[PDB]
Amino acid sequence: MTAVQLIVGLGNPGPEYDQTRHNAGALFVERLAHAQGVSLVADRKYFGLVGKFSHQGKDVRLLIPTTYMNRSGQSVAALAGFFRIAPDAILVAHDELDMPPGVAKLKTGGGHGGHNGLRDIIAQLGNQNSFHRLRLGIGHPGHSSLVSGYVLGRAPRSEQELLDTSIDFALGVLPEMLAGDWTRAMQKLHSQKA
Repeated sequence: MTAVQLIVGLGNPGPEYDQTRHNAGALFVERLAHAQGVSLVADRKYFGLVGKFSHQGKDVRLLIPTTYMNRSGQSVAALAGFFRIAPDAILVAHDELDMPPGVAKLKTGGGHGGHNGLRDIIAQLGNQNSFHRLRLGIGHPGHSSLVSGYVLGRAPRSEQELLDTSIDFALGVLPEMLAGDWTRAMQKLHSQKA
């Protein structure tokens, strides 16, 4: 029932982080911007890269924060407060240790389950966990202690391909996601296979 007004793709800025797994979110937004013909603008006001396109009579904004991951919430609150977008019109794309490459999933609400990007978003938005998430499988290294090194690495090529496939699947439910039909987007998405 609620149109999406903001899609955020999480990542770390900089060449040292480019192409790393923890930037899956931002890869998705970046593909989405390219497919939509949207330009993404270095906007210091929103501590990120911002673009917009028009969908069903409303501006949808795309955000890639350029704070570090752990401070993403600053970027998302600045944009969303400037524009008065409530959490429920926000979709955040992020890497997901709990699914393998090749798998994208959607979720509404819930915790951050250890993602410091989302945690920050959660704290910054006056503590609201009610935004939506596009979870992009990046696999898990199989030990809590290897997590930090893992999300910060570049996946081998098979895993990168399969992340890219999950991104193409995700983009196939763009119409359902922009409209806010999470159930249908879930039905279609969660029925694809990489």
